[PDB]
Amino acid sequence: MNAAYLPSIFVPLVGLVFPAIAMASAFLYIEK
Amino acid sequence: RYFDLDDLENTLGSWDMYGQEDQKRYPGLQNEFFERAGESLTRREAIRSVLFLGGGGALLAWGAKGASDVTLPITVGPQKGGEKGPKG
Amino acid sequence: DIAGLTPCSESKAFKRRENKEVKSLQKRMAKYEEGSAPALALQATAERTQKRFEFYGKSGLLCGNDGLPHLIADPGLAFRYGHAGDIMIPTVLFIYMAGYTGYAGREYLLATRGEKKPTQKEIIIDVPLALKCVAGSAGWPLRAFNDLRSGSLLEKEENITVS
Amino acid sequence: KQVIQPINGDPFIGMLETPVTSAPIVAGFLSNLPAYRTGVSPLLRGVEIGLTHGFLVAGPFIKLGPLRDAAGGAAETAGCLSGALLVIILTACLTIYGQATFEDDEPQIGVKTLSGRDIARDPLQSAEGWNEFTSGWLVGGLSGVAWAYLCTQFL
Amino acid sequence: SHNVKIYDTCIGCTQCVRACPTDVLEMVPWDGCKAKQIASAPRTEDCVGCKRCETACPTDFLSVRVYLGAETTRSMGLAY
Amino acid sequence: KVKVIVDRNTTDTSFEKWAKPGHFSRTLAKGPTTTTWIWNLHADAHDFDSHTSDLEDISRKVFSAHFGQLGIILIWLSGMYFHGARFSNYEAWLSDPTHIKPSAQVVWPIVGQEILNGDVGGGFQGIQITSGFFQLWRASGITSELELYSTALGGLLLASAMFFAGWFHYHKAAPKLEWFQNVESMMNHHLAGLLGLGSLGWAGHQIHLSIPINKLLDAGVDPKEIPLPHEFLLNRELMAGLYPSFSAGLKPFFTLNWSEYSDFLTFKGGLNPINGGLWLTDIAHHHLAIAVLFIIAGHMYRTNWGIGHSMKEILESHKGPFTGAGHQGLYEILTNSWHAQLAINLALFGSLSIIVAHHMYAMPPYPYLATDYGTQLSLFTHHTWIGGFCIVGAGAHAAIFMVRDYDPTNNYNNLLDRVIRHRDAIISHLNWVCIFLGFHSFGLYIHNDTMSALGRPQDMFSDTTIQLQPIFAQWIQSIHYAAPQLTAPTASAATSLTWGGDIVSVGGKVAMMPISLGTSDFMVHHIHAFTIHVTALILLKGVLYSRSSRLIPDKANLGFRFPCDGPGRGGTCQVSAWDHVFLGLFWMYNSLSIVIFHFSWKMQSDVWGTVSESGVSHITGGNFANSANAINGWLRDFLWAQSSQVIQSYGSALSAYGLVFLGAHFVWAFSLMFLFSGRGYWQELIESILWAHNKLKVAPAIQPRALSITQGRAVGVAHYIFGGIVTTWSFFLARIIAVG
Amino acid sequence: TPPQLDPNTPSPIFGGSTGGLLRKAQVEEFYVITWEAKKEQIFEMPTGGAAIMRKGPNLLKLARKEQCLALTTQLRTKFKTDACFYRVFPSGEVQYLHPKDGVYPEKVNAGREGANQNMRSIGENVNPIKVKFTGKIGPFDV
Ligand code: CLA
Ligand code: CLA
Ligand code: CLA
Ligand code: CLA
Ligand code: CLA
Ligand SMILES: CC1=C(C/C=C(\C)CCC[C@H](C)CCC[C@H](C)CCCC(C)C)C(=O)c2ccccc2C1=O
Ligand SMILES: CCCCCCCS[C@@H]1O[C@H](CO)[C@@H](O)[C@H](O)[C@H]1O
Ligand code: SF4
Ligand code: SF4
Repeated sequence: MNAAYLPSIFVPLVGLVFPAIAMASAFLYIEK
Repeated sequence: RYFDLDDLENTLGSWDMYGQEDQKRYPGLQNEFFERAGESLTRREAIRSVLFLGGGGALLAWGAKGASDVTLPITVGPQKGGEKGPKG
Repeated sequence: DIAGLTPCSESKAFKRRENKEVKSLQKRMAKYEEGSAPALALQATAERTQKRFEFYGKSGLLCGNDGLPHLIADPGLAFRYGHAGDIMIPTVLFIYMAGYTGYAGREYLLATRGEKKPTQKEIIIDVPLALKCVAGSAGWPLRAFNDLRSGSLLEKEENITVS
Repeated sequence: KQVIQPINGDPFIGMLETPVTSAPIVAGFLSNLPAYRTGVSPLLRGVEIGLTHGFLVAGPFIKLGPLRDAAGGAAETAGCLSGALLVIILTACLTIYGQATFEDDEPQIGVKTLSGRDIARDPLQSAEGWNEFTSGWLVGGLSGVAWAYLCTQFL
Repeated sequence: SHNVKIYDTCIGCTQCVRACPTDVLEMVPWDGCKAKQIASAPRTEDCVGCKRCETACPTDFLSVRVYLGAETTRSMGLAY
Repeated sequence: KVKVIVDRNTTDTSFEKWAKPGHFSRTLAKGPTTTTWIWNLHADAHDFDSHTSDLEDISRKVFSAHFGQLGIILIWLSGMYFHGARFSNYEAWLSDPTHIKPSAQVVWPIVGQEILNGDVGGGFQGIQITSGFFQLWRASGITSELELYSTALGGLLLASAMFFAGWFHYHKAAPKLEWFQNVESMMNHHLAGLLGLGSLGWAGHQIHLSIPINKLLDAGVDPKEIPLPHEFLLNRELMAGLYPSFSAGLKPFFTLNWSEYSDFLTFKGGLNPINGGLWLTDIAHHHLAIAVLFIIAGHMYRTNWGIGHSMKEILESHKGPFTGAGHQGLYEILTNSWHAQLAINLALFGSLSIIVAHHMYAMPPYPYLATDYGTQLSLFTHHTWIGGFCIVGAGAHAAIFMVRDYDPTNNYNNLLDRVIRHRDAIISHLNWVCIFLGFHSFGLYIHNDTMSALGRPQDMFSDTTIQLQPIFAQWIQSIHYAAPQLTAPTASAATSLTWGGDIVSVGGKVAMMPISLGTSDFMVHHIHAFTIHVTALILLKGVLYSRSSRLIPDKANLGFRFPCDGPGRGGTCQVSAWDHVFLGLFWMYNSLSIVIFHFSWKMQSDVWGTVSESGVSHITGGNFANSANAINGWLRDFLWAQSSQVIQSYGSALSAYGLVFLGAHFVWAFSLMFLFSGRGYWQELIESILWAHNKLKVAPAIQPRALSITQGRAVGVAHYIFGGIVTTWSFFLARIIAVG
Repeated sequence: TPPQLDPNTPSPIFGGSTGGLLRKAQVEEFYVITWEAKKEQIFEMPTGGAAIMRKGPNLLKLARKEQCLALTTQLRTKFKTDACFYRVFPSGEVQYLHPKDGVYPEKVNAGREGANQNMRSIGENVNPIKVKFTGKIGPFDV
């Protein structure tokens, strides 16, 4: 598969980081 | 009878309970070192985002990099023999 | 024969099915000496059960592979091929059983309708008036046609609707 | 006598004073904490408050973590690193609560003391007072976990 | 704020106005009625939505029909 | 002051008013306008606060109707003895109890249902019995069938005396209010008269009948040679042979040395390792010791003679600083209102049943309850549920008092008052305790569930893994097995064997062995605690907010039982104090149901099964503390595993459990129709069907109306609980009647 | 004639309870009741608990207009006294709520000009097409 190191890079980014940012930014937009 | 309608501040019982008056009870020996260590990050969106963008990157970094992984399908993982079903 | 079935009398699994029950039953009644009614009660059921087998085999029901008697709906099948007693006859029985109580419920509501207050007449039945209806209900097929053609069966267009 | 009364006069206010509300001890204690004082900078609270919550949070991780077996003391740093995350996560939460409730323009909404006296409102209300606290929390929050590690490999 | 509107059919029984826990409906005199009286709703502000009105109308189909709108601090009835 | 004071010929006994349904309440007397009048009749029939006003009219109806319940219970007891007389195998059981299984009910042959008669024993065919009459009737010294007919008749005779008492005390001679207002007399009598004398009377039955008889049985004689009962009290020399101290007569009782009776009055403790029951010598020494103590305790209330307390003084003399006026109001509440005095009764008298379920379990006081496991199980599950409902009774009627019988003018700065006032604190804290246990009690299984499925057993809380052990409970069992040394110096041994004692066998079965409390035992009790709190939240909230809540200030004027107030305020749906009992019944149901599954499969794991000599192999082979930590093994090892007894039975004796098992699913799933749906959809649909009947001119004169809101909620709970309990009923019996 | 101000009328004797004002009152409006008394006796308090009303004109502070008329229906139908109440909010100005006309709405007066009325029977309303994409709250407005 030759790419093998990718999942360790993405899954945390897409399972945590993005849900961390999209949790913050989507919040700050609820009240303005 | 209570009233004093000229003040609606005392009619609401809104009084802060445990807030004290006393000014700083903290020593100047340790004061002047911290007081200038907090404002290095003072700002709304350019710092909080440093915590998201730059801070959360150790999940990325040490999730991939350091070989401290325990039973992780990432790294150590499968090393034993693979299971085969009954049919194939 | 029909639909890849066989009459239960010439079936086989059906004959297992009959003679496997008595075995399990009799091996059970060997635990009771004849001076016990349980020796009699079990005996009487084994003889009771064999009666129905000689009945189901005789009457000509159709047992499929399992040996359990099936039925057949279509009139053109039941009738022509000789066994209509499964539904085709009792489907007539039921309707006369059901419509009888059906139409006996309509007259009572008519007879009790015009009064001062029909409501209390629905809670507390006067059984004589209900008996005169239970009697009168018989032959409802001929009495339904007549309320049908005379125009007294329906209430026509003074019914209430919404919009 | 009767020990229990409504709060300070008016009975029609929601709470009513009890021994854990208005007492000699509880009035003083909860007031001594680096929380309710009106006389100290908000930066100095976060470096106090957050400084503590780093140390005590390390314990669960550095004791009952996923990996509780290491010959290099890695069971301890594995808890320190993760306990340092709830330091980094809660900073996002803290700062978020500032851009929501407090408007830079709107003044302090805090109320005035316990008795007759109106004293200057809580220096921490608005974002300025709040943000100084948040970075303060981050300053101390790092220390607590740090000294927790130093206290793990020493002392 | 909820909407409440009233119709020709009123008998003026006042039985609505007795119901409102926020005292919205208030009886305005009128002519064509048998008792020459008609309700009316000066405050759509404080209609909470109880529809204790619509239960009280002796009229076959109601003289008042509450149409729930959006809901404010008052129309949610918040003590918080 | 305390007199009889009755009226005369108050009402008129005639059928005049039977033919006039709804005659009681002014609203119903007008006959049905709609179909609801049929429903609104039944719910209002036994509500005596809607009928009338004064306590004379209410109480008479209440008192005269208790005779009704007692007249029904006795027709019930009579029937149970009669079916012990004719249709039971009892004699055959009585001779060889270690084998024959108990049976009474016999099935008529028709409709091919006689297969329900199981081959059991004593040359007999009938249904199994889990009730436990046989193992009572042995302990009462009842041998022949003639004693049973004499109870059946005598029971059915005295039953007829009650309904006459019921008739006589309502129509003919009805007491006045003042008579029902005497508590201190009533409490002197009940406590001394019922319980005090009723214990002696029974302590006099055991001494002259059960103690002698049950010695001749386990000695190896059988009912054929047993002297008739009246032989025992009419012959000393016969009695003295059994116990020599009867030769002493009544002198030792009068000469005031009771150590003389140590033969037939003992203090022992522990189970008799022949019958398995408690040693029947001290049970007489039990009731006797209690009876003497009750009659004492019945004299503390004065009536005529100025000796003994009053009530009003006892309560009004307790005033603390914290509580203000203490109890000054409680007396005139509890003597002026029934629902108040009912909530207090159902509270204790409910939970007393649950307490019984532990004791009769933990130390069986009957011969041969051990060798029949279905009876010990069926009587642990029975009394819990019956104690479970009667608790929710307290939740419901306390709420009825608030809404209706409660007036402020009597209690001001009271203990009742000061509770309503801070209520937001009570409910809030309880509401936190539940959420606390929610994650800790329950969530720890989810950890155990997950850590399993991730292949890391090193983590899941267990015995090998992280130790969570019931320190205290374990530590308690230490004292009581060290008790018959110093803290209990005069004893044979410890009270029961669940403590640190040793195993006991009969008929190759385990009577009771000790029970060890492991981690899985720890985790469960906190789930018991979790449910018991949550179900207190719901009932307490129903009482405190019954009157008025913060969001609905008038709530009292809407009655005890009402649907929502508005759709407004985001909707008020289901805010009433009848509706907090609606909700409490699903948590009661849930709470108790798991109390059982804890019991049933702890008891099979760590106690029951045949004595194998070597290995003492249990029913499940002793898998609990390992088996069930996570919710993982509750499906596999319990429901799945245990339910393979009920499913494979068709054509067997217990097959009627296989039908009921499913039949209890259908009724349960059927409940969801009434809980999830709502009225206005069902009232719209009926509007269509009327068009059909109209078109055929069949329209009824009592207009069909869909069930009312709270009606549909009740029939929703009725089935959800009904269908759900009947499963475990069918699941237990089919299980153990096969296995045990 | 109808409106009045807020003189000094004491408050009824009560010992405190968790029912009452909250942090609305700080930022948000809250109500005030004034009635009178003849004898002193006890009255249900709608926020919970019982309270002793004084021998004369009284003043309370509740949290809702809803709670407020609960207490008027109380004293009007039970002790048979009139009551009238206010809307007080922190900006300092008070409004006179309740019989603004000077008469309870249950009884007819003159001078009231009623709003929110429709001169059509209900069946005579518009069907939702005829207000489409133009928009109104509903068919009842048009
Ligand atoms: C994609 C989703 C995702 C990912 C990648 C992880 C990843 C992880 N989880 Mg986690 N978890 C998740 C979802 C996820 N989780 C969810 C949804 C739940 C709730 C159902 C949990 C509940 C949970 C529990 C209860 C626990 C974990 C633990 C862990 C760690 C595994 C054990 C280990 O080796 O730690 C060893 C870790 C290290 C040696 C160092 C990690 C520290 C990194 C490198 C620094 C991160 C920097 C950054 C500031 C983090 C904040 C992010 C944010 C600011 C953007 C690993 C970091 C365990 C844990 O955290 O213990 C340590 C643990 O106990 N998880
Ligand atoms: C005896 C009076 C009577 C009569 C003539 C009818 C006639 C009818 N009903 Mg009906 N119905 C009745 C009583 C009656 N119903 C009662 C008492 C109930 C429930 C309380 C219903 C509930 C009901 C429903 C829910 C539906 C009908 C429907 C129908 C129509 C189709 C027939 C059918 O399949 O029903 C099937 C019948 C049932 C499912 C239940 C009937 C149960 C029995 C018959 C009621 C007892 C009768 C009564 C005791 C007789 C007393 C006699 C004595 C006083 C002399 C038909 C017009 C269906 C319809 O409109 O389709 C067109 C339909 O959906 N009915
Ligand atoms: C609550 C207690 C209870 C229960 C659950 C049962 C249950 C049963 N008994 Mg039983 N029994 C009881 C008490 C009870 N009994 C008592 C107290 C006695 C002593 C008198 C008996 C004596 C007895 C005998 C002698 C027999 C049973 C039998 C039976 C079984 C079948 C009964 C049957 O089909 O009815 C049959 C139903 C009828 C004959 C008529 C039913 C409808 C009538 C008309 C109702 C009467 C009107 C009214 C409502 C009731 C009386 C009021 C009056 C003023 C009019 C069944 C298991 C039989 C059995 O098990 O056979 C193996 C059997 O032979 N029982
Ligand atoms: C020694 C005196 C004595 C005794 C034994 C009892 C016994 C009883 N009372 Mg009672 N009572 C008494 C004095 C006594 N009372 C006095 C002085 C008052 C006046 C304040 C009351 C007022 C009172 C009320 C208001 C109520 C009772 C109730 C009861 C019953 C309890 C419920 C139960 O489960 O019974 C269990 C039942 C049994 C164990 C069966 C035994 C029953 C037999 C018939 C013994 C009854 C003896 C009793 C004293 C009547 C004898 C006199 C009479 C025959 C002329 C029970 C039968 C309750 C009840 O059931 O109401 C009917 C109830 O509501 N009592
Ligand atoms: C299985 C179904 C189910 C569940 C889980 C609950 C859960 C709950 N009910 Mg309940 N309820 C149910 C069915 C259920 N109910 C039904 C059918 C009825 C009808 C009668 C009711 C009626 C009812 C009433 C009347 C009351 C409750 C109450 C409660 C709460 C008690 C506090 C608690 O345990 O929180 C703790 C939470 C849990 C035990 C859930 C476990 C989940 C795990 C441990 C946490 C997950 C970790 C993490 C967040 C994962 C998410 C991450 C992801 C987003 C990435 C709780 C939320 C009571 C309440 O709120 O007061 C306290 C209350 O008064 N319920
Ligand atoms: C199913 C359902 C209905 C419909 C169910 C109804 C209308 C029950 C009516 C059926 C009754 C039981 C039929 C009664 C038949 C008569 C007793 C006549 C019988 C005479 C002999 C045959 C015995 C509601 O009305 C409803 C209302 C509110 C919330 C939920 C629901 C709900 O879930
Ligand atoms: C005898 C068993 C059947 C029960 C019904 C028989 C009586 S029939 C009964 O006769 C009464 C005479 O006044 C009428 O009032 C009543 O309406 C009628 O139903
Ligand atoms: S609205 Fe209904 S109730 Fe109110 S007045 Fe007009 S008619 Fe009478
Ligand atoms: S719904 Fe709106 S209008 Fe109808 S009563 Fe409740 S508040 Fe007054």
